[PDB]
Amino acid sequence: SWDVIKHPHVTEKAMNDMDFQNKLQFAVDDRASKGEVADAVEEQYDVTVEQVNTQNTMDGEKKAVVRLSEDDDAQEVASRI
Amino acid sequence: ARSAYSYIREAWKRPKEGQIAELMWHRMQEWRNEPAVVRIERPTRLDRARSLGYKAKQGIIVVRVAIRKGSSRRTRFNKGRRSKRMMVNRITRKKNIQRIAEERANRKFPNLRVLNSYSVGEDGRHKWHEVILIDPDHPAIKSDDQLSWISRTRHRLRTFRGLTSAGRRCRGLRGQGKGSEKVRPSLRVNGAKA
Amino acid sequence: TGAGTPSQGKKNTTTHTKCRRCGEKSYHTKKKVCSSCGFGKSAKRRDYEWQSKAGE
Amino acid sequence: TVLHVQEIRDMTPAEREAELDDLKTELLNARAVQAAGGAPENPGRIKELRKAIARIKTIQGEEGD
Amino acid sequence: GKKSKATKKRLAKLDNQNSRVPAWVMLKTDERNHKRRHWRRNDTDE
Amino acid sequence: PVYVDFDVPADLEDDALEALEVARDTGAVKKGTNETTKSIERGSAELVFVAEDVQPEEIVMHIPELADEKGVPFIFVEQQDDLGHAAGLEVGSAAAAVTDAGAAATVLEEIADKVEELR
RNA sequence: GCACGGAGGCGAAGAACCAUGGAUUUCCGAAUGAGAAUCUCUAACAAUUGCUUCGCGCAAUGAGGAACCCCGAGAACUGAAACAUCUCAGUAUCGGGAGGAACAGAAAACGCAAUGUGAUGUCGUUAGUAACCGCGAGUGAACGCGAUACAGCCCAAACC
RNA sequence: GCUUUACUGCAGGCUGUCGCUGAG
Ligand SMILES: [Cl-]
Ligand SMILES: [Cl-]
Ligand SMILES: [K+]
Ligand SMILES: [Mg+2]
Ligand SMILES: [Mg+2]
Ligand SMILES: [Mg+2]
Ligand SMILES: [Mg+2]
Ligand SMILES: [Mg+2]
Ligand SMILES: [Mg+2]
Ligand SMILES: [Mg+2]
Ligand SMILES: [Mg+2]
Ligand SMILES: [Mg+2]
Ligand code: NA
Ligand code: NA
Ligand code: NA
Ligand code: NA
Ligand code: NA
Ligand code: NA
Ligand code: NA
Ligand code: NA
Ligand code: NA
Ligand code: NA
Ligand code: NA
Ligand code: NA
Repeated sequence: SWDVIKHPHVTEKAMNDMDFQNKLQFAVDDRASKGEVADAVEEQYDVTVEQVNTQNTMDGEKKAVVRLSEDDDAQEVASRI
Repeated sequence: ARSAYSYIREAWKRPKEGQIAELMWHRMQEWRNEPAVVRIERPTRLDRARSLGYKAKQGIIVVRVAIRKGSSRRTRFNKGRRSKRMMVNRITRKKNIQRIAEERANRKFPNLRVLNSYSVGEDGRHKWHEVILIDPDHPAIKSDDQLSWISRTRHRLRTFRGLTSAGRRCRGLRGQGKGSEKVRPSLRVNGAKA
Repeated sequence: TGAGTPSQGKKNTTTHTKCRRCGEKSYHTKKKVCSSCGFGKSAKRRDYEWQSKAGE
Repeated sequence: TVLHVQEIRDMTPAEREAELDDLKTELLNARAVQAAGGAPENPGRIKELRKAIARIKTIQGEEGD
Repeated sequence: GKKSKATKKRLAKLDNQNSRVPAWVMLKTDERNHKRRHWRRNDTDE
Repeated sequence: PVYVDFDVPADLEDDALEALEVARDTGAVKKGTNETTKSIERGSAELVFVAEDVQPEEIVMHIPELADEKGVPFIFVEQQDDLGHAAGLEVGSAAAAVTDAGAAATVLEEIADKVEELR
């Protein structure tokens, strides 16, 4: 069985979204829907996902921009990994 | 004493005489309205069927098949041909109508295998034959000491390889002596000369 | 109009594409039939004896 | 290595699942560290983590869970 | 043109096969990518 | 139909079948076209029954004329399964022959008369 | 692993490696819920059949394989110093299908005619003989014999 | 490749006959 989340997509742009918009970026399985990405993310980091934007990348994988609620802090959730 | 069966046989010796003549005139009317291959609950010529291997048993199927009468339905040549091969009208197929009927029936029942077949008459343009097929996978047949032989894997698609009744006769394998030089053991082994 | 170089300009139509069955860029997307393996036309795989010398 | 087959069979169906979800997490975190160009790696483990996971899944199958 | 999800996956792979043999592989083999494909000079499938 | 030259009234058929049932218990009966045929041929037949819903008709076509040139009497039944049941079978029967009635040789003999009269 | 780097790791809890058996085994693919250039849409033996508890409940078929094998369809260049029958050739190629081998097979045979042989393939020979043929060019067996291997049976019907 | 009252054949059309096909 395949897992939803593959690993954190950490790049300059990914940082700006994390520091400035409280969003975490992930490399997810391309069969995964925004909904499945939202859930998975919550259950793995114990946070509240507000929105999820996806993109099928020219690397062959899927990339999801997950925005957390003002209650959660991206910078911190990412700092523990 | 005469078996009841002997009477069905006797009747079919002259299908254009007596009662059977009237039955045929009746039946064909419905037949002509039927399809190419129709499964029938009982053999029209019981003596014949039984004589061929038919049994009122599970896994034994019978089917009437209609085939057009006449020579080959052939397309004329579209390129150069020497006179000898420019033929169209007189060319006839090397497979007899009864064999065609057996193949059409068998294709309708992919899981079944042909056991034998016999003629049931013809009108001006059709020819009808009833094909007896068998279910090689139904126990009852697998357990029958007289039909189980057809269950063997070596018998998959008998008709298509001419291992049938009419198949072997059409292949010129009837005679064991003079005349079967290019026939037995197979046509192809003999360079296709019979 | 020349049938050569000048007539090569209108060639922006896609026909043959990577086939789902055999992997060859021979699936005619207009006909939905593979010219290489027969996909779309035949369940059996496309093959002929003339693809090799008669005695081989 | 650090996790042998006997030890996996000595676990209860529930301990394997708990141990499983645990390894998956170590793995995910290894991949995150890797994704971040993190050098504190130890390649022999991210590899062992995969095998360990395979063994547990293999046993869960043999045992019937 | 409009590419589909599968087409995109394939273009992705082709781009990836388009990298060079890593430096370490040269040392490890004591000594070429024959599948190098330029977007202009070459043509991909489909 | 092609072998049927006269129609047997529902009531007559009932008496006949009834007779047949007492025939299997008190006397003797042959079930099956082959077995029936041999009675007519061997002359041991007193009354033969022939269904009218037989297909193929070939199976029974001969009964009539055969019976005629053997003096044996015969009656028609509409349902194939009724004759089979009446003969005591769980299956149907195209033809039956009461080989020596039983506690019915009377009613029987009279059914033969009614039919001969039914032309 | 090929593959001889860097870093790191595994192995006496006997690893590597080999044999057997088992686990896992994405999507397309006969491809089978429906559609689609390997993806997608809302429970599926699609389709055709057998049995049938008449419910896809129990089953079958489909496609592949180096050639070999069996059943159908069937050229032309060429040869004849032209060419039509003939020849190339039942070849090439095409359609359908089986197996580990196929096919054939226990005489309505043979016919060294006999007071004889005794299922069938195949090999050697019979023999370029008999036979065919613008009686041109060309084509071309069989019985028998010597071998190989050997094996002989089941229905329909009568009578039940 | 083409032509035609060149040679030889082959489709096709017309026509007789047999089968389907029976009653007076
Ligand atoms: Cl078959
Ligand atoms: Cl001899
Ligand atoms: K020629
Ligand atoms: Mg989008
Ligand atoms: Mg052979
Ligand atoms: Mg041109
Ligand atoms: Mg790049
Ligand atoms: Mg599908
Ligand atoms: Mg010449
Ligand atoms: Mg000459
Ligand atoms: Mg020849
Ligand atoms: Mg001879
Ligand atoms: Na990645
Ligand atoms: Na079949
Ligand atoms: Na011949
Ligand atoms: Na290009
Ligand atoms: Na595998
Ligand atoms: Na199936
Ligand atoms: Na069903
Ligand atoms: Na010449
Ligand atoms: Na010439
Ligand atoms: Na000649
Ligand atoms: Na001799
Ligand atoms: Na020319």
